[PDB]
This record gives sequence, structure tokens and C-alpha cells, in this order.
Amino acid sequence: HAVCVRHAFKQYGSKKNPNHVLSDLNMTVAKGTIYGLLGASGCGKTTLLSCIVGRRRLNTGEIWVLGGKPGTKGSGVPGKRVGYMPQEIALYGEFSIKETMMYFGWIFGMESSEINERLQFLLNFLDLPSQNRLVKNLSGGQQRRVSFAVALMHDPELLILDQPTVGVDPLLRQSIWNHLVQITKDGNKTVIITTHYIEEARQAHTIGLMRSGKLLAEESPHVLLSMYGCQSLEEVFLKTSWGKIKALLQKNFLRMWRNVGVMLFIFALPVMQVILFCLAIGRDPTGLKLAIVNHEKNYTNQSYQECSFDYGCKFSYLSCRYLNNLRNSTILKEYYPDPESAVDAVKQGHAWGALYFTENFTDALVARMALGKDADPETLDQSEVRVWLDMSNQQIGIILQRDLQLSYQDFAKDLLGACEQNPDLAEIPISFKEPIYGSNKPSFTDFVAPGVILTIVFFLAVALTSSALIIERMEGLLDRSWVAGVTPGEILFSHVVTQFVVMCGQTALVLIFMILVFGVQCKGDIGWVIVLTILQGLCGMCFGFVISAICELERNAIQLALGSFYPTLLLSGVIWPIEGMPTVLRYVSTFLPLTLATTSLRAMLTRGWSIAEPAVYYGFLATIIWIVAFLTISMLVLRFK
Amino acid sequence: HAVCVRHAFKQYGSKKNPNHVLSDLNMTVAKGTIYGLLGASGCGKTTLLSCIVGRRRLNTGEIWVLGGKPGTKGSGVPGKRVGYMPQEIALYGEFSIKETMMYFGWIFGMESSEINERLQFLLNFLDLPSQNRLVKNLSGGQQRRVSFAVALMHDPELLILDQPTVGVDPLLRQSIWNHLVQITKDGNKTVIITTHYIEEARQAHTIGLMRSGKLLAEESPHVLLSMYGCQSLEEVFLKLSTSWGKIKALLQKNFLRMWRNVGVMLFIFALPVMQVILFCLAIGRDPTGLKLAIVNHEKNYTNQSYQECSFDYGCKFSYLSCRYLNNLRNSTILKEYYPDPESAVDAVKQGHAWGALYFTENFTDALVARMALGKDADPETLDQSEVRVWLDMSNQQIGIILQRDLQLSYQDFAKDLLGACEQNPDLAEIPISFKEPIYGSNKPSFTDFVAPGVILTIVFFLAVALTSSALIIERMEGLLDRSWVAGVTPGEILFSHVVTQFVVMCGQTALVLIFMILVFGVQCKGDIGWVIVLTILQGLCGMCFGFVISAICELERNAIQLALGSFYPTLLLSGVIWPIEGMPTVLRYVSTFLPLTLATTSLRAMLTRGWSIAEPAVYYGFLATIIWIVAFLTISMLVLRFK
Ligand SMILES: CCCCCCCCCCC(CCCCCCCCCC)(CO[C@@H]1O[C@H](CO)[C@@H](O[C@H]2O[C@H](CO)[C@@H](O)[C@H](O)[C@H]2O)[C@H](O)[C@H]1O)CO[C@@H]1O[C@H](CO)[C@@H](O[C@H]2O[C@H](CO)[C@@H](O)[C@H](O)[C@H]2O)[C@H](O)[C@H]1O
Ligand SMILES: CCCCCCCCCCC(CCCCCCCCCC)(CO[C@@H]1O[C@H](CO)[C@@H](O[C@H]2O[C@H](CO)[C@@H](O)[C@H](O)[C@H]2O)[C@H](O)[C@H]1O)CO[C@@H]1O[C@H](CO)[C@@H](O[C@H]2O[C@H](CO)[C@@H](O)[C@H](O)[C@H]2O)[C@H](O)[C@H]1O
Ligand SMILES: CC/C=C\C/C=C/C/C=C\C/C=C/C/C=C/CCCCOC[C@H](COP(=O)(O)OCCN)OC(=O)CCCCCCCCCCCCCCCCC
Ligand SMILES: CC/C=C\C/C=C\C/C=C/C/C=C/C/C=C\CCCCOC[C@H](COP(=O)(O)OCCN)OC(=O)CCCCCCCCCCCCCCCCC
Ligand SMILES: CCCCCCCC/C=C\CCCCCCCC(=O)N[C@@H](CO)[C@H](O)CCCCCCCCCCCCCCC
Repeated sequence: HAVCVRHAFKQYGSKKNPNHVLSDLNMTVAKGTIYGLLGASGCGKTTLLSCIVGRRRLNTGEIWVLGGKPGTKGSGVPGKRVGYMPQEIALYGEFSIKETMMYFGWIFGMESSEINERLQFLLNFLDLPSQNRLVKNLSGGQQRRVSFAVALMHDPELLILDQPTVGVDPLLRQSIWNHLVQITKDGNKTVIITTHYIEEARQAHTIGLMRSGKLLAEESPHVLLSMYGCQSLEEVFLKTSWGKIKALLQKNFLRMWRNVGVMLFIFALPVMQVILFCLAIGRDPTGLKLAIVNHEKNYTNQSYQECSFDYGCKFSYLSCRYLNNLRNSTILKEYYPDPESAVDAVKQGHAWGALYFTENFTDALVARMALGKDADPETLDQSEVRVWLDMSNQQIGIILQRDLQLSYQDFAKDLLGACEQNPDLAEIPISFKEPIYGSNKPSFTDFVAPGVILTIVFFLAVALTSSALIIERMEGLLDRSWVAGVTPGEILFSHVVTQFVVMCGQTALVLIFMILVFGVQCKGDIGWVIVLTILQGLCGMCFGFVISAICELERNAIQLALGSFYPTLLLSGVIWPIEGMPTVLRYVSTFLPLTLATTSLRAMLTRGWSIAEPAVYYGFLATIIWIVAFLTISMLVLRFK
Repeated sequence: HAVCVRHAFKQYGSKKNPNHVLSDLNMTVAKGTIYGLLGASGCGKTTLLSCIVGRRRLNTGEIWVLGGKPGTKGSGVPGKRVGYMPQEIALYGEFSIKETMMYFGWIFGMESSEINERLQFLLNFLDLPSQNRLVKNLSGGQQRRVSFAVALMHDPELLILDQPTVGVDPLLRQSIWNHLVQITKDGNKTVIITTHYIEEARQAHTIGLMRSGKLLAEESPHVLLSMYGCQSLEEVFLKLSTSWGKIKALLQKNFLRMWRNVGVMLFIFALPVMQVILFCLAIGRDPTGLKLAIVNHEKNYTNQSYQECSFDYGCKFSYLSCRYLNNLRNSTILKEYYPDPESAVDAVKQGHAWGALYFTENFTDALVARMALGKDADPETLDQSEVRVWLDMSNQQIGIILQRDLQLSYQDFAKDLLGACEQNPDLAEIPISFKEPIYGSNKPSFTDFVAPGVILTIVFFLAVALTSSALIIERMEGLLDRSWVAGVTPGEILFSHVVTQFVVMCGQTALVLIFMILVFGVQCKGDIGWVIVLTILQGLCGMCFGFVISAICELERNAIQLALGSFYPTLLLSGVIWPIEGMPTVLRYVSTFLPLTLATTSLRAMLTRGWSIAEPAVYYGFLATIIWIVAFLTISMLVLRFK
């Protein structure tokens, strides 16, 4: 015998209503015969064939094919001794008709010499087009012929065909059946074929009709047809492992290269957004305008005042002397005649402030500087600059305030120096010494970059892994490759290697553009930064594993990834210090995947701390624990599935 | 006559790559007959049927159905009087059988009991389960009998069936053929059925063999059998050489398809609410638990949490180093005490503090003599009268807080020293006097700056996702083309989708505005009337961008890449999380032409300043959003015409 199904049982659904399909079978197939499995719906027999090959299991009963159990020991149905054609077209669209045969030839372990001979034979037999045409460019009928060629190409000894003749010209279906009869008659082979044209399967040596959940009858066509003296069959029915890893790796690196959309999305988007972020976010505002109502000098234009004075003693004007100390980068002076037009300009939106030096500014400032603590109230109001600022914008309102006081500090120090005096006399008692861990003029982009790097690397892996594992299982490609002999260990190993290479390339590009091209500093060790980025990428890949394990449609996976991409970015302190959140939220947010990693990377970049500091290796510990947790969850989900 | 095709020519692809499907075809179907159309591929027959019903055109030919050109002036093909069942299953999975039949009964214009009678007949005839069973729960073979009942329910004069008897038992095959023959017999009922089981097609009154884009034999089957001498139908094949009633039905279906999908409700209604809550709790607030290492050598040292800082509030300036620390802000600075200046700095070099203070052992003697000597202070008293602060300035937003809190606390210290001895506190003020701000307050919030940019981005990009996905999904499964044959114009399809989306972001705008303004106290100094109008106008601009993506994309997974490929660059160029003044001179000029750059600036002016529509900075965001609505419609209309 070849297959000895006995007392088979199966049921879909749940306890509320189990879909009772394929119950209490009795099927047997002998060597050298063309079996025929006929039915009504194209899924009561697909389940049986899937159970026979080994990609599914029966609830009760015994199953026996080609020596032993379908897929553990003795039998060879998960091996190269069975040819399988899935009901759908389980083929890759980026391959030629020659590469799509060389791939399976390497998977089945055949020498490359015989593949060409069998390729020419199958091309002659099936009159397929030129062997260099891509599969995705073929029509819907030649794909089935290519799949038939792939099924026959390795010379199996038990052919299991799932509707091979549906959209085929009858002048070719006749040849197909003749070929099956030829190879089965004398060879030590067997054929199991399911068809929808009951009358077509007249050359089968045995026909088993499937009705409800069991084989209705089992007999040769002649005896079955002559039992009732029928005229038609429809009337009766109306009563080494390294060789299989290289091929997977090559196909994985080729499928990503012939799809320009994927290459763009996962290689030119990170670079573009890194460039945009470095060019736009974090820089100091420039070009801010001011309204100057300096009444100590005559008014000529709105862009000219003739601010001239003396750089020595005698303190000529001291209102042009102060304005000379204002920074020329972030402030552009504009001149107005009276203190009402200036505030009107601020109100309408033509400026950010007003100054209004009083016409008695010098004669009162040089009196305040000399009188000291015994100064009358008159020479304390006519010796001041009155600033009406626009505080609707926080960042712009901070820079203006800071630069209107640093300029006065420089003004006072210059006054003291030009008078041959100690310049420390113009200093507040609070004395800010050299910063311990930074510079006196910090930047905001150096705070956001370690946390944009990790965000990019983490969230560009979940999508790729989820899509690659969803659009491949749902198309019947993983199941087709499994029957060829590829164990699940090799598929996972190849996928991990491919994803590792992709994330290594992404990390290289992002770190080259952030640190070398632009001015983002790195005071720590670059090797540990690379290791942390790669570990975050692996954590993202494990999250993609979980997402693809619990999801079955490619549109639900994107929703699930997007629903978790926002809160983690908003809670991990990427764009604002984590010290601002409330106490309860600050404790919850440290258990998220990206919080401690971002903190440790920021410490590495902006302080230079080694690996021994707890604030540095807590990120590594958190990332490793999250990888382990994601792997455990992914394995647990696939238990009841 | 019912259908007349002459000299039909049709091909796909470009000029370089020819894909001739039909070329010099001749067809003729009488009235009261079953045609039957047998082929090989499975796509030429579908193309011929699509050309007959009107959903596809002919490159060169002449088609005459039911009176005239199919869908131009006098042929009743694009509406009722025809029954079309597509090759696929164009059915809605959220509806039961009864709702599915009632929707198509209302589309055609039948009554509420003339649908129930047909339901009662067809359920018994086709052997279907109870009418209260959802379609998605039905098996793959029971979703085809439902389509057959939908096609046969309204009793048209021309049934066009595409592979009816597939995935069905032979008994039901014979029953269906018997019913077709019965309805056709002695009447004006015409059937055109493209079956694949060749031998079953002998019951027809004509046979339509197709090969190489033409028709070899177009004749009766009893003549086909006894003209070639063959006794078969397969072996002879082997011889080589009122618009308000239709908008209402579409609007009601649209809401029940979003209400019955719980995952869709959470993504478009419960996700914006969660984003708003987490933004107001995390982003913008000032740091609070900052720690400082304090070395006060004017007092005995006991603990790392206790120093016994005491002084006299009145006068005589007892200690003045505990007096200054008394003025430090208790909310955002925590005080920890260390015994040596060198031991406190080592605390900063680890993760234990943000600064050190180190008041000298003779701070009071030097400081009092410093302010009582004026400009005659010797260098020695300028050294022991100062506070030495070593800050950790790696963080920009914390170094600013610490620097400002340590100098503000000295203004209060000085203004209380003089003032407690009968002096004017104005003597302790720098000449630069900041009067009352014209706009805002002395303590602006960063979360008030980023707030306008979060409302606009949430609404804009949640309409791109909803419009693109709904239009791509319904078009690819034949649902949109099946409704067009029933008599629903493209005007009624677009009208019902615009209205369905309008109520979607009307609900979204209410929740985003309520939580941000009413609950979390984000100020709104302007008019709330114009904030709602501008926020809604951004939703329609986003929706019109959904039309563009769905017009040029066929697979859903490609739309996400296009939507996400433009969602990231805009947020970094529209000035949402940073002032637009930080950009370079050239990138700033380009950025203002993006959809959200000028609308965010306008909304920020109405919230944080109170400007009205009459200000140029406010209506420039209304005009820049009306222009992008027109541009997005022009781009999408050009693509459909050219493809
Ligand atoms: C870790 C390593 C994993 C392995 C490598 C990973 C890639 C492997 C999967 C590749 C993949 C997923 C990509 C999703 C990942 C990123 C999503 C992230 C989502 C972000 C939220 C990319 O899919 C490709 O994307 C192309 C973009 O270039 C796109 O082409 C479009 O834009 C082009 C641009 O101009 C434009 O030219 C082109 O005309 C457009 O069509 C097509 O959809 C497709 O070719 C899917 O592969 C696709 O599978 C298709 C069958 O479904 C297969 O179909 C073909 O053949 C069928 C015959 O069986 C036949 O029946 C189909 O009709 C036929 O079409 C495609 O050939 C194959 O490629
Ligand atoms: C202003 C415009 C007005 C338009 C209003 C109408 C819009 C409604 C569109 C509905 C839609 C688009 C979703 C768009 C996402 C929007 C965000 C964009 C993406 C983010 C960038 C929702 O899509 C559905 O979302 C469901 C979420 O609940 C999901 O359910 C999943 O998660 C659940 C939760 O955990 C979980 O409980 C549940 O178990 C899961 O199954 C469904 O599987 C998924 O298909 C697609 O509709 C779906 O279409 C399916 C066939 O295509 C159709 O399948 C049925 O039909 C066929 C036989 O009849 C046949 O195919 C199927 O055999 C049959 O089943 C579904 O019935 C129908 O629903
Ligand atoms: C927020 C608004 C901002 C700007 C608004 C607008 C500007 C213009 C207004 C309209 C113009 C354009 C909209 C976009 C269109 C463009 C038209 C053509 C695309 C037609 O797309 C066909 C198929 C899908 O085709 P398919 O599904 O197979 O259907 C068969 C049809 N042939 O796309 C795909 O696969 C692509 C999948 C994602 C591809 C990239 C994703 C992310 C990009 C990142 C790269 C950025 C770096 C730049 C690269 C240069 C450096 C080397
Ligand atoms: C950086 C982030 C990293 C980590 C974050 C944190 C912790 C990780 C622990 C992670 C473990 C799991 C999460 C998955 C959970 C659970 C399973 C569920 C779906 C399983 O799936 C079913 C199908 C798909 O099922 P289907 O495709 O039909 O296949 C048939 C199978 N039945 O999903 C769908 O429709 C869902 C489509 C999008 C639904 C929501 C999208 C956005 C959420 C926003 C709402 C937030 C507010 C909450 C609402 C409460 C207040 C009213
Ligand atoms: C239109 C397509 C989106 C469809 C759904 C849209 C629905 C509403 C959108 C946002 C809701 C508003 C909630 C936050 C959005 C705006 C408000 C804000 O505060 N935005 C900031 C933080 O979110 C801003 O984004 C900071 C970016 C800096 C880091 C950049 C790294 C980017 C990773 C690139 C690769 C990861 C790929 C992951 C999956 C590939």
C-alpha cells in the first residue's frame, strides 16, 4: 500500500458548533494505481490531502503513509519522496522560470546537471513560454503549468495533486492524463488526484467518491459504472542542512532587491528623516525682530538710526553702546519714532518686543552708577530700559530674555574695563563655575537624537518582520516549502540572519549621517552604541514575531503596530525629559521597552559613561529581558494555534 | 434580439506589449432563449460580459443590448431590468441574509413585502439556512447561493450569470438549470450563463464556443451533436480545425459597517482620546524632583537629610546662608547635604545630583561687607561672598530650570534684605525692566506651543487612513462595480462617502477639543467658532488626499507605505514640535507650502493670542487649506482619466 487512512476524525470550529468534517474515514491506496478523489466543495478533500502530506493533524484515529507516521519517523512524506501541488499557486513572482526550478532543485538536493534536462523536458511537454520570463508576468493559466512542472521536477514516488487541471485547454488535459497513466502503469509510483470534472477521471484505476464526511464508495470506474449499467460517472454520483539554508538565504536576499518599493521604504526613509530632523529640529531661532525707540538719537528711517558713540571714557550715549552689544544673529533691529508705534507693531505682529531708551538715559545711568545705595527714585526710573515682550512662544520668549541680559552683562563688563577697574564688580554673587558634564550653551537636538536612532531602528523591524511572515504564510509558501523538507529551524535561522543584515545596514547609515556628516557628538564608546542599537533591533524583530503570530491579516498587523508605536514614543522620554511626568506615571514608564535604553544611550553619548555605570547597563538588561519576554509570549501564543 | 456584438476589438497593455483579447467577434442572442458561453481561459468570457453590462469598454466595435448602446441613452443595462452575478462573491460580510436582500431591494426600489415574498421563495428553493445568520459566518459554498438569490430577486428581463454552479452539488446544479429553463420557457426572459462543465450546457438553446478571441461555433447544441457526428459536448470541442432613496440606503449601510467592526471603532475613536491624554500628562511640564548637593560650612553637619538651618527673620543678618536657601523653590529643587566641597562634586559625577552649592565658612562676614562697601570692595571680599555652583549641563531643559531657579531665588533674597531695613526694593533691580507681556504670561508652557500641532495632525492623518482603506477594499472585491450595475451613479457613491466621513471627524473633533481644553485646561484666548471650522477644513483636506492614494494604488499594503512615506517628513517640516524659525533660510521657504505648515501657524495664533479672522496670519491658513483641497481633487481626477 501507499496510504492507509483508518478511522480518521477531524472537526473545526469550537464547542458551540464544531464543523464536523472528515469523520470516520476508511481510505487505502495501492502502488501502481491512479487514485481519484471526488467531491462537491473544494475543502473537504483539501483537508484530507493536508493531513496526508503532514501539514495538519487529526483529532483521533490513525494515519499511515509510505511506511509510518506522516512526518515523524519511518515515512518520508515531509521529504523528497512525495510531490505536492497546493490548491492555490504557491510561487514567488520575482523569479524566472529557470530560477524557480533551480531553487527547488537545490532544496531537493539534485545536481544542477539534471535540472536542465528535466527543465527542457517539462517545457517541451507543457509548451510553456521562454524559460527566462518572470512568473509574475505570466497569466493565470501558465502559473498552474509552472507549478505542475515544479511538482514533477524531482521525480517523486507518491504524487499528490490538488486540482491540477482547472483552467487548462482540453487538448492539454488529455495529454496530462495520458502522461500520468504512462508513468503510473509500469513505474513504482502512485498518484492521488482530486478533480471537479467527474467525467474526466475515467482513466483512474480507482475512484473514491467523497460525500458528507466519509468515502461514499471505492471501486474501479468500470465496475462502478456497470453495477447500475450507467452511462456516465456523474450519473453514478447522482444516486546536509547547510545546502537548504544557502538557497533560502539567496532567495531572501533576491526577493528584497527586485522590489524597489521595499528597498526605498526600508533604506531611503530612515536617511531622509534623519536628515530632516537634524536640519529642522533643535536649532536656535534666528532672525527675530525688535522695535527700538531709542530717543537719544534723531530718527531718519525704519532701517537706519546712525548709532555712533565713543569707545573710551566720557560715556557719550550708552544707549547705542548697549545696542552694539546685542547679538547680530538672532536679533534684527527695527526703528520706530514713538513708543506707541512700537507696541502697535508688536500687537500687529511685525516684531517681538520694544525697547524705548528714554532721552535722559545717559545722564541718569551715570548718576545711578555713582550714587549707589543712596539713589533717589527719580534716577532709578529714567535710567532703565522698558521691554514689552511677546511671551506667547516659550522658546522664542526665552532666547530674547536671555540675550537681552547677557548683552547687558557684556555692556557692564566693558564699561568697567574701559574705566580701568575690576570687572568682577559687575557680577551677581551666584557664580556658575565650569560645567561638570557639558557646555554652558547646550543644544536640544543632542537630547532628541539618542531616542530617534532607537525609534527608527526598533520600528523599522516590526513592520518588515510582520509583513514578511504574514504575506508568506497566507499565500501557502511556508507550507509548500515545509513539505519539501525544510524544517522550521532553518526558516527561522535564515530569517534572523536576513533581518540582522538589514538592521546592520540601517544602523550603519543612520550612525554615519548623525555623527559624521552632522555635528552630533559622541563622548563615549562607539562599539557599545552599536551593540545597543542592534539589541534594540532584535527586540523589534521579536515584537514582529509576536504580531505575526497573533495576527492573520496584513491590515490588522499595521493597526496593531500603529496602536503601540504612539504611546511608547510619548512615554519613553524621547522628546521631553522624563522628570516632568507625574510620580505614578514616571514609575510605570520605566518598564516600557524603549525608556531605559534611551536613557543609557543618552548617557553614553552626552556624558561618556562606561558600561559599569548602573544608568548605562540597566538599558542592556531591560532590552535582554524584553527580548526573552517577547520570545516567550510568541511561543505561548502558538500553543493554542 | 437581445444582445448584438459586431467587430469587437479589445486589448490590454501598451503598444509594445500586445494582449489581444477580442478581435472580430460576432454574437447574437435572441429573446426568450438561454445562450451559454463556453471557453478555456476564464478571462475572455469575463471581459465579454463586462463589455456587455457596461463596466468595461470596447476599443473598437458595436454593442447593442436591450435597445441601445449599453448605458448611453436608451438601454436599461446600467440599472434594473438586468440581473448580473459576478464571478467572485461581491457581498458584505457584516450583514445577515435578510439585510443583504433588503439593501438590494431598496436600491432597485421595491416595497418592504415584495422583498419578503422573494426571500421566502428563494430560501426554500436554494436550501439556505435561517435568514438571521451573518454572511461572514456562512460557508464558502453558501456565499454563492446568496449571490444567486440576490441576482434573481428582482425579476429582470435579462439575467447575466458568471459561473453560477460552482462549489455546489450536482443535485442543486440540476435544480438551478431546471429553474432557469422554467423561467425562460414561453416568455421574454433571456439568460446568458458562462459555465465550465461543458456537458451540462446541452439544455441551452445555443452554444458559444470561444477560441482565439472569436466564436468558432454559434449554433444550437442538437445541431452541434448531429452535424459533426460526435456524441459529446466536450469531444466536439476537441475538433481542432428618485435619488434620495438610493443615498439613504448607502448612508445607513455605511454606518452599520463601522458600528459592527469593533476594531475600527477603537482605532479611529478610542486611539485619538488616548493620545490626547498622554500628551497632556508627559510633554510640556517642568521638571520637579531635581536634587542638589549642598555644602554649608557656616553650620554644623549632622545628616544627609538634615542640617538645622536657622536664622533671625528680622534683621542683624545672622547667617544669610540659611536665609538664601530658605528662598529656594520647594517644588523643583530637593536639598541634600554633604560634608566637603570635594565630596559633593563626586556626587554630581555620578547619578546622584545635578549641582553643588558650597557656601563658604565666612559667607555672612564677606557678603555684608560687600554690599556695605559698594564699588570699594577689595578682591578678597569678592571671593568669599559668592556661591560656587557646579552644574550638570548635559540636559538642556533641566540646565535652564536650575539656572533660572538659582538666580530668581536671589532676587527675592536681595529684595528682602533691603526692605526689612526700610529701603526701596527697586534698588536691587537690573536696568532692563520687563514690563507686562503684551501676549502670554511670564511663565509660558511648552505644552501650549505643541498643542495646536497635535489637533491638526491627528485629524488630518486619520482621514487619509480611513478614506484610502475603505475605497481600496471595496473596489478590489467587486462590491463597487456590483452596485454600479444596480443603478447607483458615481455621484451617489461619492456623495454618501463624503457625508459618512464628515460625521466621522465631526465626532473626532469634539473629543480632541473637549479633552484638551475643557479637561486639561489648555487655554483658548480666541473664538471657538473658528477653531472648529479650521479643524474640520483640515479633515476634508486629508480626505481628498485619501482619494489620490486610492486612485493610484491597487493593493492596500502599498497605500500604507505611501501614507506613512508622507506622514513622517511633514511633521519635521511643519513646525509642530519646534519653532519654524530654527530652520535654514531655504528650507523655511519651501516648508510653508506643505499642507499643515500655514494651518498650524494660524491655529496657534487663535489659541494663544486671540487673533480674529481679520488678521493676515489667521486667514492665510484657511486659504492655504482650500487651495490644497482643489489641488488634491485635480491630481486625483487627472489620474483616473488617464488610467
Ligand atoms: C526579512 C526578509 C523578508 C523577505 C524579504 C521581504 C520582502 C518579501 C515580501 C515582498 C512583498 C512584501 C513587502 C512588504 C514588506 C514591507 C511592508 C511594510 C509595511 C509598512 C506598514 C513586496 O510586495 C511587492 O511590493 C511591490 C512594491 O515594489 C509592489 O509592486 C507595486 O509597486 C511597484 C513599485 O513601482 C510597481 O512596480 C508594481 O507594479 C506594483 O505592483 C507589489 O505589491 C509587490 O511586488 C510581497 O511580495 C510580493 O508578493 C506578491 C504576491 O502577493 C507577488 O505578486 C506577484 O506574483 C503573483 C504570483 O503568485 C501574482 O499573483 C501577483 O499578481 C503578482 O503581483 C509580488 O511580485 C511579490 O513581490
Ligand atoms: C468614511 C468611510 C466610510 C466607510 C465605512 C466602512 C468602513 C468599514 C471597512 C471594513 C473593513 C475595513 C477596515 C478599515 C480599517 C481602517 C483603518 C485603516 C488601517 C490603518 C492604516 C474592516 O476590516 C475588518 O476589521 C475587523 C476589525 O474588527 C477585522 O476583524 C478582526 O479583528 C477583530 C477585532 O479584534 C476580531 O474580533 C475579529 O475576529 C477579526 O476578524 C476583520 O477581519 C477585518 O477584515 C474591511 O471589511 C471587511 O472586509 C472583509 C473582506 O475584505 C469581510 O470579510 C467577510 O467578507 C467576505 C465574505 O462575505 C470574506 O472576505 C470573509 O470570509 C468575510 O468574513 C469582513 O467581514 C469585513 O469586515
Ligand atoms: C502629506 C502630503 C505631502 C505631500 C503631498 C503631495 C505631493 C504630490 C501630490 C501627489 C503626488 C504624490 C503622492 C505620492 C506618489 C508618487 C507617484 C508614484 C507612486 C505610484 O505608486 C505605485 C505603487 C503602487 O502601485 P500598485 O499597488 O501596485 O498598483 C498598480 C498601479 N501601477 O506604489 C508603491 O508600491 C511604492 C510603495 C512605497 C514607495 C516609497 C515609500 C516611502 C518613500 C521613501 C523614499 C523617500 C526618498 C526619495 C528617494 C530618492 C533617493 C534615492
Ligand atoms: C512599542 C510597543 C511594544 C510593546 C507594547 C506593550 C505591551 C506588549 C504586550 C503585548 C501583547 C499584545 C498586544 C495584542 C493584544 C490583544 C489581541 C487583540 C487583537 C488580536 O487579533 C484580533 C485582530 C486580528 O485578528 P485576525 O486578523 O482577524 O486573525 C484571526 C485571529 N483571531 O486584531 C484586530 O483586529 C485589532 C485591530 C486594532 C485594534 C486596536 C488598534 C489600536 C488600539 C487603540 C485603543 C486603545 C484604548 C483601549 C480601549 C479601552 C477603552 C474603551
Ligand atoms: C497618515 C499615516 C498615519 C496613520 C495614523 C495616523 C493617525 C494619527 C497620527 C498621529 C497621532 C498623533 C500622535 C503623535 C503624532 C504627532 C504628535 C507628536 O507628538 N509627534 C511626535 C511624537 O510622536 C513626533 O512624531 C516625534 C518624531 C521624532 C521621532 C521620529 C522617529 C519616527 C520613526 C520612523 C520609522 C518608525 C516606523 C514605525 C512603523 C512603520
